[PDB]
Amino acid sequence: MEVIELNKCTSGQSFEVILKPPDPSLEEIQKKLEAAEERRKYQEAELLKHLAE
Amino acid sequence: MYTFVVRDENSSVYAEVSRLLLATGQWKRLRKDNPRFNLMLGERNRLPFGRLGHEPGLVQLVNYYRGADKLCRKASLVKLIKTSPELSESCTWFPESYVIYPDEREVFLAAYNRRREGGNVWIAKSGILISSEASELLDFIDEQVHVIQKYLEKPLLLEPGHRKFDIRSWVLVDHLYNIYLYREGVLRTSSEPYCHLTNHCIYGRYEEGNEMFFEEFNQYLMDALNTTLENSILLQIKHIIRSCLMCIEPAISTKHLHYQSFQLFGFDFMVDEELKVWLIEVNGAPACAQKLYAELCQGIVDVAISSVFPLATSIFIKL
Amino acid sequence: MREIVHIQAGQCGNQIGAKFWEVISDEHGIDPTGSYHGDSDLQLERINVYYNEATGNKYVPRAILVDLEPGTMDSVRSGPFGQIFRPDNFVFGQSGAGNNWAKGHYTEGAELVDSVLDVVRKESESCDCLQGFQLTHSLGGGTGSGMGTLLISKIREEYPDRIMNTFSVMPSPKVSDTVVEPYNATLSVHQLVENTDETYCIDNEALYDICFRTLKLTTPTYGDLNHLVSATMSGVTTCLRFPGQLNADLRKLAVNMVPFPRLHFFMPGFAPLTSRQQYRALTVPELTQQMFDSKNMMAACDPRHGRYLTVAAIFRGRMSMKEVDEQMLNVQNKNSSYFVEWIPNNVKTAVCDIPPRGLKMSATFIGNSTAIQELFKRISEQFTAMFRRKAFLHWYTGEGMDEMEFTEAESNMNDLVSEYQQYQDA
Amino acid sequence: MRECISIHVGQAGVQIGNACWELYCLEHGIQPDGQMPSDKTIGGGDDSFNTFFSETGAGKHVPRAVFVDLEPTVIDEVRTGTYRQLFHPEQLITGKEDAANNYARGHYTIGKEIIDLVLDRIRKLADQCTGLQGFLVFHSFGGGTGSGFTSLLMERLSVDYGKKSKLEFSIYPAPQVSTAVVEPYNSILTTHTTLEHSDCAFMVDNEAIYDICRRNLDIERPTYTNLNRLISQIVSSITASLRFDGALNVDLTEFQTNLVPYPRIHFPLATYAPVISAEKAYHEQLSVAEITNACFEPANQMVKCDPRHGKYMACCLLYRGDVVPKDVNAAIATIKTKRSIQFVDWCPTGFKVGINYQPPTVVPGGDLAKVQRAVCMLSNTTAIAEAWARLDHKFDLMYAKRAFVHWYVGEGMEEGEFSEAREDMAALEKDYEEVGVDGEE
Ligand SMILES: CC(=O)O[C@@]12CO[C@@H]1C[C@H](O)[C@@]1(C)C(=O)[C@H](O)C3=C(C)[C@@H](OC(=O)[C@H](O)[C@@H](NC(=O)CBr)c4ccccc4)C[C@@](O)([C@@H](OC(=O)c4ccccc4)[C@H]21)C3(C)C
Ligand SMILES: Nc1nc2c(ncn2[C@@H]2O[C@H](COP(=O)(O)OP(=O)(O)OP(=O)(O)O)[C@@H](O)[C@H]2O)c(=O)[nH]1
Ligand SMILES: Nc1nc2c(ncn2[C@@H]2O[C@H](COP(=O)(O)OP(=O)(O)O)[C@@H](O)[C@H]2O)c(=O)[nH]1
Ligand SMILES: [Ca+2]
Ligand SMILES: [Mg+2]
Ligand SMILES: [Mg+2]
Ligand SMILES: [Mg+2]
Repeated sequence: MEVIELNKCTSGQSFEVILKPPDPSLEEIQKKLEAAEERRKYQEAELLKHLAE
Repeated sequence: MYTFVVRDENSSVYAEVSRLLLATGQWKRLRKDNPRFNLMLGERNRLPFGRLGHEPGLVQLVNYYRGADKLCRKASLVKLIKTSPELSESCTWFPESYVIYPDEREVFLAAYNRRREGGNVWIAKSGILISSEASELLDFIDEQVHVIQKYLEKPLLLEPGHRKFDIRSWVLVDHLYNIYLYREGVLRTSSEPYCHLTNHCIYGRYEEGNEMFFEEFNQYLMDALNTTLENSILLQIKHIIRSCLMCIEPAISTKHLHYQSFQLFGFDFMVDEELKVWLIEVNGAPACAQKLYAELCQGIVDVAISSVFPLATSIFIKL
Repeated sequence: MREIVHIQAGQCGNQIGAKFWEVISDEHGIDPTGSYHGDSDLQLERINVYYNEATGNKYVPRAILVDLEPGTMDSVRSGPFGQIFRPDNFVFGQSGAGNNWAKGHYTEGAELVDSVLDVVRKESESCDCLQGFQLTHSLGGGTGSGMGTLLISKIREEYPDRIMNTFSVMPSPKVSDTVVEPYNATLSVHQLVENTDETYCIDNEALYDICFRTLKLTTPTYGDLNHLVSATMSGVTTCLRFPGQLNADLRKLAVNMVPFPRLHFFMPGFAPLTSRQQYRALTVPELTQQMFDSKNMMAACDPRHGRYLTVAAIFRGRMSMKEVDEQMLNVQNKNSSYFVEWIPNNVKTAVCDIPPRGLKMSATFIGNSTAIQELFKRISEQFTAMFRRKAFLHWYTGEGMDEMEFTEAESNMNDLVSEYQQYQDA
Repeated sequence: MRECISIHVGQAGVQIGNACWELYCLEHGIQPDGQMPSDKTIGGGDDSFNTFFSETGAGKHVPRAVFVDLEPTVIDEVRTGTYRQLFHPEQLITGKEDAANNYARGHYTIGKEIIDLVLDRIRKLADQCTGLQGFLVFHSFGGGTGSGFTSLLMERLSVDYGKKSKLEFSIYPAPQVSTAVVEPYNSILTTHTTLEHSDCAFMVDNEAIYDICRRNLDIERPTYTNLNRLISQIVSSITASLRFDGALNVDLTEFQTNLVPYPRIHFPLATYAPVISAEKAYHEQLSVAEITNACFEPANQMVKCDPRHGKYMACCLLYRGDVVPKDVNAAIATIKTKRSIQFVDWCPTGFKVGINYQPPTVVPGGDLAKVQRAVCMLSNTTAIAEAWARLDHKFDLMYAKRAFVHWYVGEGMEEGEFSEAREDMAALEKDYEEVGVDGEE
């Protein structure tokens, strides 16, 4: 057991004890959001088409 | 009413425990995947311990100790004894053993040669081969991890018959980690003159089914050797059971855990001609003798199950 | 501010709707003149869900009253709370619907439906954020059944992204006005399958049996049946009218109760129900046991003949919340056979501190059970008994309907029954 | 000095953020009106508490915080609460209708319409930073806003602040206080979308906080207020190193360096002790050894699981109060001989210890007793994968029947995202298993 990296200050201290060694771009996100919005508009159009019948 | 599920249809012990619970009128069996249970009689392999104790308003109990496999697998039992200071490599009741992978291959040869230079018969298991020299033992294993163990060349031989045997002890550990030894053991005796393997799978000459129980065996030790089963053997058996289970208790105990565990173990012992007891293996999912099924399974319900889920002379020895 | 627009259509819909508004006006401290006179701020915290605030701190129900004859709505306006409704929200004709779905849906109702939608549009335009609609109606008559489902179809067309909820009274031969009720109910059920998100199935057979066998009323009236409904309608909307965490709005309720879009027909229940002993204090174990008993549920279906997909339970009054959890998890773990294992934790529990006017404690049950198929089976059997001989069809063909539309309605409900049987075995 | 911005999303995130900033003000001596009589540099400064607080010329200390919710009732309580004067309206963003416990509604339908406004308000706080180091994101797994909108915001934050670190405080769903049946869906959906955008996430299982409140605080039916005051204590223990003078975990990147060797396995287990009821007149004050021993009791963990059957990759000890390094080492030596503490072979078997002398602050009138010393242990153990296993099992049960799926597809999401999210969780469970894992007889 050993204590290393002992740093002390007025509000406390810290140290280490060793016991044994051994992204999508903006356009890509915009496409996904608009693709889901298109699918919502398509389902709503089918609904209104169904209600018109 | 209490609820339980069955996840191992092949367990003769808990197939009897389940029908005992279904005979008290206070236990109902659910479908095997219904999570709203009080008691799980779980599967032998890959039991989902991580999904236990997360049902609000349910005290959940399981019939297996997570992590007890370290004691019930041959390779890990050797590693546990040689690395745990509670047992030490100087352990006197466990035969000299080595874990080798097809590694302690070099340490095994140094010990083997040092006594062949000065009898050294060993055994291989994990599919059993008993050879007299080391070159033949290593070739059979390369045909999974195995262990080479010193073979007991001088066993205690029953008379008449000049026959080998082994002792099976059943041990129940409840949720409070009380260690209960069933007062009834069985001797799986060989029917051939010394015949080297005494497993019940491998007849009926001197006793029915090659099974001698403690009453007859104790009577034999008094007539032939002028001693008792309690003094000559059972003190060592109780000592070995306590040593093994207390060693792994901090690793497997469920005292402050969100679910509780109990488990039935099968301890296999051997006795040499000097009446010294040796530990062979520990069994995590053991079967029982046909006569002792009713008494032991009822003891499991009384000690391990009803202690947590109460209903509306003990057969165990508390260690 | 998530406002709900209430609509009551036809004789049954308006008489039940009237009692509902009387009941929740008392709970929120609203007198028959629209003035608040309560003593708790919990009564006003979510009062905008059902009431508009007019000049002078008066509260006007966001309710629209619809009928094809004036009779029932005249009696409502002359009723106890009749003056609380906005007079413009009375939309009625004069010809009536003659217990005829075709008249309500295709001829007489079509002439009036645009006037109702004008009032609906006016109430919606004054909503900070309208969340949906609730319709009170019967399925056995002509106006509530035929025109009510016509209203739903046209409301969905104009507000496709809003929740549609109904309290639908199912007909029964034991409590029957005309023999064509199975025809009208079969035609309406298909509309509800397509165009509602939540439908509380209220069986007049169950209401009668509860009044007779439990409440010990020898000769129940329609007023006795409507008394049970208003108490149930108050219970199932407690989560919408008072502060709470669970099922707080119509869309969250639908997300928790409807695993499959077409299977959105709920069995309601109320506890306690006792004869007149009535002063005896009720305990939490007693509320829970009655709430889950079949004799307390109003769809006339045995839940032990099916399995629960989702369950909502609301407890009202001052009681031990710990004791509420215990008994709820007690009946749930003791009868886990009747809950589907493939929807974990499908029983949600809510507690409201404010009890009903006359009780210290009460409980309301909302179950989406596959046993509701027994209700649609009964209606299908009664429909087929007449349709196989084309009996009484001339009332409908005389309004322009064809026999094919009846055949399709028969098939749609048999399909609905089969869909429930699919998940009852799963 | 490098500033940190806190983001609170949904009811759970907002109500927890409210409890933290109340505790922060008590710890730093900041009054509800924003005044701080100990800050002698009026109108500016680069002190350690300035990482979480900006300053106005009038001397008001303003949290570097954004509150966002899709319905206004929860954030309205912040507008009228005790610390209402602390925030200006730009920090509080509300919609009119919520995500209805539907990930797809929070992520796609409503999220697309409010994400630009949220980023604009966040940019306003970022522009007031001389050296922004990243964000702390508070949200639930089960809510439609906390799951759906957070995973969208985390994607855009990686685009607009690619160099900045992101830490999460996430509320794991527990049926005892859960408000929705589809919370396993939303949890898996948001973990999949957020996994590559979060550098370190602290999960808190409501079931664990609930049971700690019942056992240790003697509260028969804990409320969100009870749970949030306990959560705010653990959160304060984790963020104290950024807000006070010290040398351990002094910036957000050190959290990843000290706790997360593998980028995907970034879910440290938190354990806190002691939790002591304020109703009892006298409590025996636990020692350094006793509170350090309690860090290895499953009953004190933020997620109930068994670290004995996993492997450690890292372990930090954060003490507050009367603690000297001599007693910590003596406690570690005693514990290591009696506990099952096994590390992976490629990591050192050791502990990084941080001590802050100021004892933990308790809210006046709260349920927590004032103690002389406390400790929070942050350990990266593979045992926390038990929480993923429970969650993925509930997912599998409902998804096999496609229960409730239509609600998500109806909002523009595809069924393939469900299985795509599930396969990622299957891979995540496999990564934990690779790192931490060694009849009728
Ligand atoms: C509902 C309810 O309690 O029903 C029973 C029946 O089983 C319950 C149990 C009771 O204890 C028992 C028996 C009462 O003895 C009680 O003295 C009493 C209450 C509390 C009265 O109900 C109230 O005042 C409530 O606050 C109430 N509002 C009204 O009902 C309007 Br009047 C309400 C309920 C739920 C939600 C919101 C508001 C009703 C009742 O007539 C009596 O029911 C009926 O005879 C009845 C007949 C036919 C159909 C339905 C009920 C009653 C009277 C007698 C006045
Ligand atoms: N610990 C804690 N958990 C909370 C709190 N509020 C909600 N939760 C949990 O969060 C989950 C519900 O998600 P919410 O945050 O309330 O929902 P939301 O993020 O607002 O999303 P929507 O309401 O659907 O728009 C449930 O599991 C709750 O138990 C809280 O104040 N404290
Ligand atoms: N529960 C209840 N059912 C009613 C009431 N009035 C009529 N019904 C039922 O509703 C059906 C008749 O529909 P009704 O509302 O009178 O026709 P409508 O006015 O044209 O919509 C029959 O099944 C009746 O049993 C009532 O006040 N209460
Ligand atoms: Ca300053
Ligand atoms: Mg009528
Ligand atoms: Mg919300
Ligand atoms: Mg064996």
